[PDB]
Amino acid sequence: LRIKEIKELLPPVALLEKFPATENAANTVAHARKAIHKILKGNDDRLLVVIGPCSIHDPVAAKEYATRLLALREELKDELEIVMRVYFEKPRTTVGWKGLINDPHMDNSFQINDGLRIARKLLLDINDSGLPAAGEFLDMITPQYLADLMSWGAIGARTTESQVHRELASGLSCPVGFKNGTDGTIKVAIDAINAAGAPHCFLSVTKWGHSAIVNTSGNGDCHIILRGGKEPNYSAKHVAEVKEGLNKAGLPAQVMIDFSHANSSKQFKKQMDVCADVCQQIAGGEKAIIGVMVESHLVEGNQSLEPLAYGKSITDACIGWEDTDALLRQLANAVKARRG
Amino acid sequence: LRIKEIKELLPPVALLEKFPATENAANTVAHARKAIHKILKGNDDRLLVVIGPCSIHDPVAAKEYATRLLALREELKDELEIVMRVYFEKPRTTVGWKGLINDPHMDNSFQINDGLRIARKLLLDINDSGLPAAGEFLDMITPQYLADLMSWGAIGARTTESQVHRELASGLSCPVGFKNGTDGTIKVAIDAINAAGAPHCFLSVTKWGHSAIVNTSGNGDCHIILRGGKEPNYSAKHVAEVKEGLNKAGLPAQVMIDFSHANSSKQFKKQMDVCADVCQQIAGGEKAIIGVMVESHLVEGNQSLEPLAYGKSITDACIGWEDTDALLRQLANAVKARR
Amino acid sequence: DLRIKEIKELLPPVALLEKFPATENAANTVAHARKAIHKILKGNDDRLLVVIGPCSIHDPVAAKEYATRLLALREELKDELEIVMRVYFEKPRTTVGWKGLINDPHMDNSFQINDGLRIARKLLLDINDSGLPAAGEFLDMITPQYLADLMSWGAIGARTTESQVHRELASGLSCPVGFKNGTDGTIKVAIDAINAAGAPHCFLSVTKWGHSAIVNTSGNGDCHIILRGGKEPNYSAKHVAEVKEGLNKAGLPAQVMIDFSHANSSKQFKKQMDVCADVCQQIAGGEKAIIGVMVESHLVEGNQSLPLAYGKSITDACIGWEDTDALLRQLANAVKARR
Amino acid sequence: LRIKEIKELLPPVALLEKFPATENAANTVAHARKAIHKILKGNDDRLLVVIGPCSIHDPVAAKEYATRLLALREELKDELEIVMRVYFEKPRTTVGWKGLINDPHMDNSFQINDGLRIARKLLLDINDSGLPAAGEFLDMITPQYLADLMSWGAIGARTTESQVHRELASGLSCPVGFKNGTDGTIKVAIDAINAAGAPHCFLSVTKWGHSAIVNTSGNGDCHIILRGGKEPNYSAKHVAEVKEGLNKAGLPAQVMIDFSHANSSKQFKKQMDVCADVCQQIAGGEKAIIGVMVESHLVEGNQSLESGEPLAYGKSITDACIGWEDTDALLRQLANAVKARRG
Ligand SMILES: [Mn+2]
Ligand SMILES: [Mn+2]
Ligand SMILES: [Mn+2]
Ligand SMILES: [Mn+2]
Repeated sequence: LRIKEIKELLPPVALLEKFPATENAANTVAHARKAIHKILKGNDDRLLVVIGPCSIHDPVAAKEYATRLLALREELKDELEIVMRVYFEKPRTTVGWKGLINDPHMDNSFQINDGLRIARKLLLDINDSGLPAAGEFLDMITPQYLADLMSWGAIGARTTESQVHRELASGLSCPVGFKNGTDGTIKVAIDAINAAGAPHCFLSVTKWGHSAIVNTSGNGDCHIILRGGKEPNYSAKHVAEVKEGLNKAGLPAQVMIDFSHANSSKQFKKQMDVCADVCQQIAGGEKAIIGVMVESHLVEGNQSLEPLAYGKSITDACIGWEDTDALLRQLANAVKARRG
Repeated sequence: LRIKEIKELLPPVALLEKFPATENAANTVAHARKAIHKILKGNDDRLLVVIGPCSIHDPVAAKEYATRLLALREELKDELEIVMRVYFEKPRTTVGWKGLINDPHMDNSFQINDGLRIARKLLLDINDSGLPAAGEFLDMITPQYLADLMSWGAIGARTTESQVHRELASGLSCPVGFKNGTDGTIKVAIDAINAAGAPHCFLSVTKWGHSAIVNTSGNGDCHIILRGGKEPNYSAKHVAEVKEGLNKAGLPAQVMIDFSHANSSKQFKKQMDVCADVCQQIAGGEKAIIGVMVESHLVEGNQSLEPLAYGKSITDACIGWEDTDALLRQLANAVKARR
Repeated sequence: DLRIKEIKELLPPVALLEKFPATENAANTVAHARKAIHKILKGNDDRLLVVIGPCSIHDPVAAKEYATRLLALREELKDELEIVMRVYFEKPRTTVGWKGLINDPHMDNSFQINDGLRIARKLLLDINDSGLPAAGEFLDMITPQYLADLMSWGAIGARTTESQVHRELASGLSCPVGFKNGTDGTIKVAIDAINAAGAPHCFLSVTKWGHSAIVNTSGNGDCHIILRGGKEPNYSAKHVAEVKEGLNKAGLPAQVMIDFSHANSSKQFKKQMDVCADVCQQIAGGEKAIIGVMVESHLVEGNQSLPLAYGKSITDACIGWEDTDALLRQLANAVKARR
Repeated sequence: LRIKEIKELLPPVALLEKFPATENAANTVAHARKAIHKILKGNDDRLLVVIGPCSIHDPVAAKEYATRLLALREELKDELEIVMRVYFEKPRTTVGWKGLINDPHMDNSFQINDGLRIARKLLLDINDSGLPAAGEFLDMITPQYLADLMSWGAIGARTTESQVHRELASGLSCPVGFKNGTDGTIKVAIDAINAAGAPHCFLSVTKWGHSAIVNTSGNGDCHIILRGGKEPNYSAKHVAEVKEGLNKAGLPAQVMIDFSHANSSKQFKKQMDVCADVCQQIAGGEKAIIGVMVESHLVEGNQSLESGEPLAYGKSITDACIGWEDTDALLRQLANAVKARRG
């Protein structure tokens, strides 16, 4: 057999019981999800900004980052709907650290039970403070432990074509963004949007930790995320091609632009160059750009695991706080312009 | 909330107790795995052939096929290691019938518990008769119900890059084939193979239907499956590149070619052409092609979902049985030649 | 977990119900018998319920024969007797010792409980499928889910009649239940139990899926006392009179079942024939209160402490098959006379 | 089926995760269990005293009671090992309220999940303050939710002869007292102690709320509790018969004497008469009485839920209890008797 060991996993209700959502958290989640729906509908011209660390690996710095982001979110709330990237799971090209839930101690001890406790506790505190959270829904089982605290979800580029993740999205209570494929393929995401908007029936694990059959109603709050492929795809030239591609599919012509990953050619400072370009489209009148995604942290760049520096990514390189404050105002100014 | 209803699901242990493995089936799966391994390790010059319906949606028409294919398996056994495509789950481009397990009655009634019973019984019978089975591992929970009766599995083109599927593969007891991406990307498959060969720790459901933390050891019996992209990729040209690309990744230069889907340009008919070419390469001495995959049925073509025509696919179009017998012999001959 | 040495996996009830589902006949056997016993307890049938068989099942082979022999008599004496076979898989001990077939089927302290459950339900399904109803002591709180659907009548042991956990269980069983008087001979505990089991209860229990849950029961109106003796026998007309007045005072139907064995036969199997004579006279005399009896019989007579003599009890001593034939006929005549 | 409905039950881990033992709560339990073991082994001459309400029906009054009891626990600790009765499960003669866990709101809404949360939170608070807790282990599934916070347990008179309860005790991490039968029968408790001291294999539910097969090691920290029968059984005469009976069965010759229930002829103030008699036995040299049990509350007597009459605060809704004043005097008498025995 190829399975070496099987260990006990706390059931979702154990985490929900230990860390129940507070009234403030519940409100943060509810208002944030509606606000995003309004933007996706068209009843709102604000820009959805999902911004924060490539991955969370330290609750202390994540808490400090949340406090600074919250101030900006309130200050720029008339132009931006700021949601913090609180990613607990990371998809790897081959092998590597999978995130805080899978291995919180970052030493391959895989204390998943500690991971879930730490993750939910952090998620709860950020929402309770009034700051909404976004995360990638990669794993099929972890959602029951955290979904109630998520205001927006992302389906990775390596799983957007996966029926299992399209199924998951069809039952999620929050808006969902589907990234285009690693090679830059737009089709997989347009297809994913159609599929996740349709009712689904499949096997899942309940809040009680038991497998069951579930039926979903389909998720209408789904959109594409442009994150580049072999070449970047954030340009007006690409945004045009994608708007037409969505209409031809009978979907609203809307996109979220991730300034990182393939769009910045994996060099963190370039996210500022993508920002400038996108802000020109927005300020120019482009009303299809519904939101943006940015990899930001307290300190710029990154560091490897293979004692840590405070507030610096251990996964993808991020822009630092100074660039973050500036990028956010750039986006807000572009929004005030596109308005007129 | 976007969750309509939640219903009871029989735990794996319930399907295993009601439909246990017969001594035959148990040996039919074990021998086949050892054989497939033996081939991947280069201690066998035979060719793995994964052939059968795109999808199983009729145990009757399915049993007749298993019946006919089993003969050819014994007949062409010195050249070919024939394994039937017993696919219970299907990934759709957008939406559609997901397979026997998800909606066996094909009426969107989704009687999955009957689906699992029906599926494991059929799989058990085919295995009992001596014919190995293959399928695509799509779902993360269904594996516990059927895995003990699978001799080879495949990760779909749309899920080869998916970390949850590479995790699943690292813990499966049978050889696994990873299809190249829909656009034809080879790297996703090469990366999947390296990932699947390493140990993993993740969440999964046990035989008791309970989520748990699992540690796998990694699966070395993995390989790529060329299934085409924007353009077909079965020619000696693509094989040569993919052979070079594997070495770069420090992996054995071996491949499986699927004659259908993108390689046949979605024309079951064209599988015979692809067959010729592959036979030419094998006949020429190409020792890299360690296996092939063909989508066939009793009656060629395909139909869509009202009563249905018999033995005709309800998903991807397949070649009929006549072509199958000939195709299987074309391949067996090439093997003898290559030898 | 200081005093917990080990924890092992247990098959959920659905696993046993899936492997061994109840045949159409088995279900009919159970439904009719329960209905019949209900009719007798409601005083709308002058027949006598007769729970007879071994002290404990320890060999499916002998038990299947015993069952075949009894079925002949059940069909024969069917107009005066409602014969139900004692198929006891759990035995409560005074201190320690063998707890029965489910707990340790291999009778070698290997506690292969999962096997015990397979054997027990299979044997119980067989007996029922043939048309012979079954009776057993419900001792464990978790085993009922695996066998209850095949039980027509159940007993609560003298050592657990006063226990609230057993009274709750009884309140939700789908079959009639008999409560034995205390081991010291105390009647009140059984009277209190009938009243307790007749009311609705809410308590924790394990579902068919093997998960704990909150359960609400409706209450069981089909409960009655079983006179099994104490410091001395309590089967005489004098005791019967006293128990009937006791039941009336407690607002319960004045009826009883008399166990010819255990404390009433002073632990001497042969003495069961004497109790039979007495009870027969009572029934012949017009005693409508004696609604049933319980007898410990087997293929052969006696007891043997754990080769094993085939068809011989390994727990309490029983009367042989001949005395059994004589006993069942003696009872049927008495019933004929009463009527 | 006579099964009206089935509802979801939080698994033990959910309660354990929501209400984990604090360092002080875990220390209270480990120290109490060790202290009781020492008394049972005859390595300590103090008297174990399990005292408190017949049943817990109100967390507020339970905590006010625990504060007063803790003060005495600390003051008389040289003579007494005081443990509070925190009983969440009640076995009824026929039907009735089964305790806080089964029906916390005492109105037949049976909110068991809430009951479990309320019970464990109250137990954690009492243990964290340094006061150990005792309870009756009646139900087969509730133990997993609360056992880690129990320092001593009882098997009641109606279940001492039950195999499923003897099996449970054989696997419990705390010392366990077995009450004699309701009719006065001593043998069932002697057999129970012997049965519980042996390893067993049976079916139970895990902390994950799943049924499983379990193997226990046997529990050697078990003893008898004399609680009366048709006649009280606390007198020297009975204590001698029982010590001789345990000896004959090869068990330590020792007993806990419950001053209540049938030993007080169900007259709550008679517990004071039992106390006086037991104190004279202890002060006169009796060493085999290793513990006593007392039904005590803030206010004396009892009240009924079936009278519609509003509930008085700190007054039992099941068996009648002595009030606080008598409790303080009784505890001091016992400590004084122990001091006298030590001489
Ligand atoms: Mn990243
Ligand atoms: Mn296909
Ligand atoms: Mn017996
Ligand atoms: Mn009491």
